[PDB]
Amino acid sequence: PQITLWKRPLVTIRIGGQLKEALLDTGADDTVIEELNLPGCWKPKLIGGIGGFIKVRQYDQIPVEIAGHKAIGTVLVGPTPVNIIGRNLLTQIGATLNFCGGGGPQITLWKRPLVTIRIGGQLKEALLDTGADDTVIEELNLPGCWKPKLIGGIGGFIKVRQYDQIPVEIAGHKAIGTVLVGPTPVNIIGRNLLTQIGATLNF
Ligand SMILES: CCCC[C@@H](CN[C@@H](CCCC)C(=O)N[C@@H](CCC(N)=O)C(=O)N[C@@H](CCCNC(N)=[NH2+])C(N)=O)NC(=O)[C@@H](NC(=O)[C@@H](NC(C)=O)[C@@H](C)O)[C@@H](C)CC
Repeated sequence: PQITLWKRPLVTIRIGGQLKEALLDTGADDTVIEELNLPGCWKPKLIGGIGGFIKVRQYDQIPVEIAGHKAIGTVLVGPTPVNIIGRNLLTQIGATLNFCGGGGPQITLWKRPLVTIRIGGQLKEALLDTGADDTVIEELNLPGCWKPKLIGGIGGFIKVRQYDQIPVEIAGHKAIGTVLVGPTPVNIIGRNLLTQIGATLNF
């Protein structure tokens, strides 16, 4: 299918014999599912997100059916806020990111989808994150008026400054919209701007 990003890219998955809902997340290295029992041996691991680090159980070689496409790989189980399918399984089902419906660059997901953006007259690297509702940029002295906001994800919440109607060029594509500034480890381009550049998931 081709999936646009006007809404969250939520799909049904089958895992351990049971159906769950999960978000197709290009900003996630790994697949993370809410606490559940899985048949297997597991081992403890720690993973991080926008809000810090959490402890998870790592299960290897778990079969997962994702909107009808088969994958067999690593699944992490823990207190994630949202079930997410990350790049480790997206690559298995042949998922790519495509601009302008496939007329623009195609980005594979073997590595993190990092691209060059321009914002406030600065060039920066940013992650294309289909699991992010909003765009979050590293501490930057952006001029303008703003309002406080808290945003969350794996690990909890951070406080950010919300600026509206900020122009942002993404791999040469112009966009304009809301940008959140705060202490993120990685600059993230979220759906609010991805939709403006015609980005789709395809598999
Ligand atoms: C769980 C909530 C949904 C998915 C998540 C994916 N975001 C990426 C951002 C990148 C880090 C800042 C992420 O956490 N990725 C993790 C997922 C966990 C994982 N293991 O894959 C990751 O790749 N972590 C790497 C660390 C990043 C660096 N890795 C690297 N360079 N190889 C890791 N291995 O631990 N989205 C979010 O965190 C966003 N949250 C949201 O969109 C919504 N919030 C919630 C609570 O649902 C919205 C209502 O605010 C943030 C950015 C605000 C817009």
